[PDB]
Amino acid sequence: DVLMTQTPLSLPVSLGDQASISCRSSQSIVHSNGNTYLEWYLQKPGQSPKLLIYKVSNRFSGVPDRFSGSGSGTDFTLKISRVEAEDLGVYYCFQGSHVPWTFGGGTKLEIKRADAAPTVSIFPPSSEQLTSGGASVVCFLNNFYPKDINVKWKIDGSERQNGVLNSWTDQDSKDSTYSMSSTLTLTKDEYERHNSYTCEATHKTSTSPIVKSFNRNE
Amino acid sequence: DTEERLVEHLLDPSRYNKLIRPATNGSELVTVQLMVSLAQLISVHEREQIMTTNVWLTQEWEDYRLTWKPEEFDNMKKVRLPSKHIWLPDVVLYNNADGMYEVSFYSNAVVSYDGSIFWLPPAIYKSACKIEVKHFPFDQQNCTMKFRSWTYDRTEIDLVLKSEVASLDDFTPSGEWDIVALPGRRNENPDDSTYVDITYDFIIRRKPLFYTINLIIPCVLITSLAILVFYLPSDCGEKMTLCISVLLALTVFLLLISKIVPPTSLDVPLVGKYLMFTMVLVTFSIV
Amino acid sequence: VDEKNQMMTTNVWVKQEWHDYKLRWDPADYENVTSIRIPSELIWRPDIVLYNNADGDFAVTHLTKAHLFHDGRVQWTPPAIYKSSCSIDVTFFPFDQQNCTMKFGSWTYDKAKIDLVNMHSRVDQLDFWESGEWVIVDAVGTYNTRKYECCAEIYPDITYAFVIRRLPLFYTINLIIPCLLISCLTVLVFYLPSECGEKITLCISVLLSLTVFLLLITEIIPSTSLVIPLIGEYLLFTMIF
Amino acid sequence: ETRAHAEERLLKKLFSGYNKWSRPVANISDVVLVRFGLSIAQLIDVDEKNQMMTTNVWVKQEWHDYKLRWDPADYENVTSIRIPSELIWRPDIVLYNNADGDFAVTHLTKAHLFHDGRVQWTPPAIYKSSCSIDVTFFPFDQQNCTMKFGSWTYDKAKIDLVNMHSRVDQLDFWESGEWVIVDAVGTYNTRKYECCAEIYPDITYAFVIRRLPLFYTINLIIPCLLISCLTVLVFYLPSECGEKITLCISVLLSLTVFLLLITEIIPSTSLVIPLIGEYLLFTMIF
Amino acid sequence: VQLQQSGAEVMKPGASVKISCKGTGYTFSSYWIEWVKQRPGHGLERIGEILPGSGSTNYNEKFRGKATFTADKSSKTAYMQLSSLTSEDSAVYYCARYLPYYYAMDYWGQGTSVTVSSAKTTPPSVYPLAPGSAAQTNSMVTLGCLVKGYFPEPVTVTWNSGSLSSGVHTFPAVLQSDLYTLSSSVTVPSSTWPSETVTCNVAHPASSTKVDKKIVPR
Ligand SMILES: *[C@@H]1O[C@H](CO)[C@@H](O[C@@H]2O[C@H](CO)[C@@H](O[C@@H]3O[C@H](CO)[C@@H](O)[C@H](O)[C@@H]3O)[C@H](O)[C@H]2NC(C)=O)[C@H](O)[C@H]1NC(C)=O
Ligand SMILES: *[C@@H]1O[C@H](CO)[C@@H](O)[C@H](O)[C@H]1NC(C)=O
Ligand SMILES: *[C@@H]1O[C@H](CO)[C@@H](O)[C@H](O)[C@H]1NC(C)=O
Ligand SMILES: CN1CCC[C@H]1c1cccnc1
Ligand SMILES: CN1CCC[C@H]1c1cccnc1
Ligand code: NA
Repeated sequence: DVLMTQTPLSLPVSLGDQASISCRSSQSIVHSNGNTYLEWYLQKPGQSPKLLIYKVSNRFSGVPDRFSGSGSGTDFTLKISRVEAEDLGVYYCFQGSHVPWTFGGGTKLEIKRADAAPTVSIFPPSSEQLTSGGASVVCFLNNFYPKDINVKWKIDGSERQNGVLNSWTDQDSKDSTYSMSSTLTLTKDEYERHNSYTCEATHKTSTSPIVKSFNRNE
Repeated sequence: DTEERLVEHLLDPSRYNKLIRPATNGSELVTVQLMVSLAQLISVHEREQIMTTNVWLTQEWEDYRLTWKPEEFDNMKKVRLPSKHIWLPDVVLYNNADGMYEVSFYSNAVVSYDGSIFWLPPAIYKSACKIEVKHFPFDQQNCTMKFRSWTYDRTEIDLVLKSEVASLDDFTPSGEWDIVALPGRRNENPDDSTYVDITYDFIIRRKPLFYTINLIIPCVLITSLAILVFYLPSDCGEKMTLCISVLLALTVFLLLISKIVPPTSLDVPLVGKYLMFTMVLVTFSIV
Repeated sequence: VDEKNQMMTTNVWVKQEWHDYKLRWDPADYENVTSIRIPSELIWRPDIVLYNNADGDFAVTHLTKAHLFHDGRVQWTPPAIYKSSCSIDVTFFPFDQQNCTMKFGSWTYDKAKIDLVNMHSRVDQLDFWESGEWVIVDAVGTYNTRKYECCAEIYPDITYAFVIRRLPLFYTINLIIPCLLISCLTVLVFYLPSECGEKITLCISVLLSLTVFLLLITEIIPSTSLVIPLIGEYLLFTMIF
Repeated sequence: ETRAHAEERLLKKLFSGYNKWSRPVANISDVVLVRFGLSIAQLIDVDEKNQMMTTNVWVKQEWHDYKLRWDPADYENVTSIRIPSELIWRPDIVLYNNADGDFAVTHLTKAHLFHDGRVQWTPPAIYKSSCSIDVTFFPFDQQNCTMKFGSWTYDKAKIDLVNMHSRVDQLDFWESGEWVIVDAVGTYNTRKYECCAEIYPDITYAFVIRRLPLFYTINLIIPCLLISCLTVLVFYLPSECGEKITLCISVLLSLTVFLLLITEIIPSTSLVIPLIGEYLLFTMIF
Repeated sequence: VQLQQSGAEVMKPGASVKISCKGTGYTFSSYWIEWVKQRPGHGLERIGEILPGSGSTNYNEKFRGKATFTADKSSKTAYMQLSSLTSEDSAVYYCARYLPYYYAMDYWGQGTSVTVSSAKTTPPSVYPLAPGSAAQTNSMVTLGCLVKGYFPEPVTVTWNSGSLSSGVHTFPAVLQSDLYTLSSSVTVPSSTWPSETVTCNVAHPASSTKVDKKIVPR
């Protein structure tokens, strides 16, 4: 199978900028006829893939002219002239030389702007969960950029890694920021034996880790 | 009963003619929609560059002098007619060998009251296509077949494809050969401004295991005996028989593989090239 | 039955029986005549075509004469030479059974106009000629209906399945027994002592003889890469060893 | 008022009392002209063993008469109409070099008529001519094949052939892969046979072609040229091993097999001997 | 042209699943149909293609013996028998039309989500997220509405009829032990929360569960 390598993995570029993405093959994928059959695919989050370029020296009927693609016998490059809000998504390669056919690795592409200050807030368990007998501490991290950030949990000064659930969403459109939630799930019997629970966030835009702690017995 | 009177009303030699084609409003072109249907690729005589196929070609065209009032005739919709009597736009291969050009059966045609005609005779075609025999047998064959009216140019008729791909609803697995895709395209020479034609391309793949087992295993098997003769000690006095026998077997396989490949001097088969190389090696061995 | 081309060349009498209201008369008015013989070119003739042709005739082309009875009945019996294409299953070569089909049907008419009703459940063999190579196990007729992309109506057809067998004596006396016999020399070389100094000659002779038999059997079997013939497997196995 | 009605009326008018077998000429003394040409669809085969060239040829024949004329302004501006050639006269152009093949074209396609009386006809055909195959420089060979077209029962006093193009057209050529056409030349000639006192015209088409040597030079001559380098090798082998006669017999039988093999492919002609055959017989003698 | 697929499917591990592909508006039995596998994490991999005219099939060397296609000519439908299923193949499956060496891949399906986990049915949950007890009152405050133990996807956790839509955060689903746990957050000014009645609502169509719970301060 002719493996495919896409570079880079993620290339954040601002609106109006030119972006170039390289797509290399493990072997030569030129057919004996003299035409290299490769496809470019565009997928948007929550939709099926779309088409922009087939038979790289050619262009699809329905795609604007801002897209361009070319390359040598093996090295291939997809180029965009001006990035719009619609071109957000992930790109893909598809070769058409040897059987079986194969895809690429997936090239992530979003927009880029200035940094942001992370807004951290910790939530202790509620009364209804204490009625059930659970303990879930949720630590929200919203409106930050870039994704370079780490969340650390401390219990009475002790680092905790069991029961940590880390999720994060994609780049929002109206503000161009990131979000990340960290949930720590414990039993009610363990909540009554410890004193200090701490959510710490380490981000590039902060020289000191943002500390958010709360005490049970106050 | 009424069918007979309908036929006698339509097929009047004094009223209807066959040799002239229909056209109105200053010699307007008559669109002829044709599409092909592959029954089964029955053989590929690769030595003679001939591909034998069973084809159902469907043809539709509008014709105005054949209409009739459907209300009077018991509200009939469609009528069958012979092909030898109503006009028909000739469509036949060009790259056809064997001399055979036209279809074989000359079927009956369906005629509606509007005037449209829908006619499909089945036939057997022997097309001629070049054999790009390099990666024998792991190869692909690109066979071309062209349709066009040998009698009319782009001044009275105009061919238009119905669908982009040939249909395979009545296909059976051909056995040895396996198809990949059946694209079709209408060519148009702007320099001639009269030349029109429809070209279907068949990209065919060979299932390799038969030839593999029959030829590749014996060939590499016996040619593994190349570097083998020298580990034999010279004192016994048996190198000559073994080496001459290997050379003879390689010559035999060379002649065979040259007999099976079509004599296309445009390129040399890869297997034959490797076998010639190892033949030179084994004669250097004998000397 | 050419298996390398997968083509069955057969000679068949076709019997077609029907009747219409137009060709009737009264026998009591014409000196008691019942049947007359006339060339089929002048009367109506339903088109019966076979779909499994390969380099042959679609329609019966001899146009013999036909019988008319007084009541409007019509009988037609043309001979024909057909060339069908059936998937030859060569695994138990030569002890083989062949299952070959022929599909007849009307062409420009649906079931709502023409209906095919097989007179006999089996194929008649009263005037059959014994080939000497092939004996007929059975010849089954089946009525079916299908539907093509052209049209809305359904179309009738009759499928005949010939299941036949090959008389093995010729091949089992000329092809398999010589190679099975020379296969009794692949192990014999080891028992031969080295000082005589002719062992390599025996090995070469056996190997080239097996190669010749394989190159000869690759002709009579088809070029069907769905399965491998058993004898080819045996020969290649012995060649490897 | 439709075009079909006008064309039907015209075809009814100009076929009222027309005879086919009447040689259409203004006067008996006057002659007709037949502009002639060919086109090659594909070079089907050159069987040098049987000395037969099978070709696929479009035949272009151009002439004119006086009886099949009309006026374009009387039939809604019609100028060209197409009709089956079987219903009109047709100068029988046959080839004299046939060998078990069709003398004339058998498809009998339709032909074009113009209002002035001009007529054009272009039937396809499959011809089987006979070539004086000269195999000396095998395989590096040039073949000179001839075809000879002409009328059959018409003398030059009535029909006079005139070549349209001095060369054979190749616009619809199909690359066979075994033979390339070096050139094709036409020549007008006149003969005088023994039947008759009149002279008969004819058109001789000569094809000079070459054989692509790449194939046979890698499957027939390289193995024999290789094994011929052993007849001198047996002498250097010492006698005490005891296999020199084995090598000699192997060489001789292999050369005999290659010689017998090549006598299948080259024609059984006694005019000249193939060079490769001479070399192989020489090597067998030695 | 138009493509159709099957609905959502769930099954216990080890069993078999057959999904359908419907095609209309073109010559269904004329060219290839290939399917694309997309794991919810990353990547695009194929499973194989078939020619609904013949039985000509091929498979990628990684998924041999894992899937077996089947096509029907009378009914324009392509099926796929699935082998012994493991919890590593729970992803989304696609379908698309294709034709090699020429114009190809101009339409897609709509997507088929298949999920495999040892579960039968679990109703979605209510557990509010109250702020901390020891916290500095700022100008704004973030909210929290936590949902635990529900199956299967999807669920709709919104605020009061969209009254508070600016600044919401809906995360992807992440397992804890065997079920799904999500939460929603939004930033509201602190000058309005002690006054305005706000209640998060949870909608689960697969279980017909419409439950809301008012969040009150401590
Ligand atoms: C099988 O052989 C046929 C005929 O040779 C191949 O068709 C040829 O394909 C090439 C490449 O696609 C065509 O060239 C293209 O022409 C268009 C129109 O001028 C141009 O816009 C493109 O940039 C490109 O040059 C060529 O026209 C075409 N030959 C024709 C239609 O007569 C076909 O590609 C072969 N199949 C395979 C798998 O190679
Ligand atoms: C031969 O093939 C036909 C058609 O499929 C089948 O119905 C019949 O069973 C076969 N005959 C035998 C003996 O299997
Ligand atoms: C071929 O033969 C013709 C007829 O004799 C002759 O005129 C012509 O010169 C020959 N061609 C060549 C290249 O000699
Ligand atoms: C029913 N026939 C079988 C295959 C073609 C089809 C057909 C349809 C209309 C007119 N003639 C033939
Ligand atoms: C003049 N023709 C050319 C060769 C034969 C000759 C001929 C003789 C008698 C009748 N027709 C033709
Ligand atoms: Na010998």
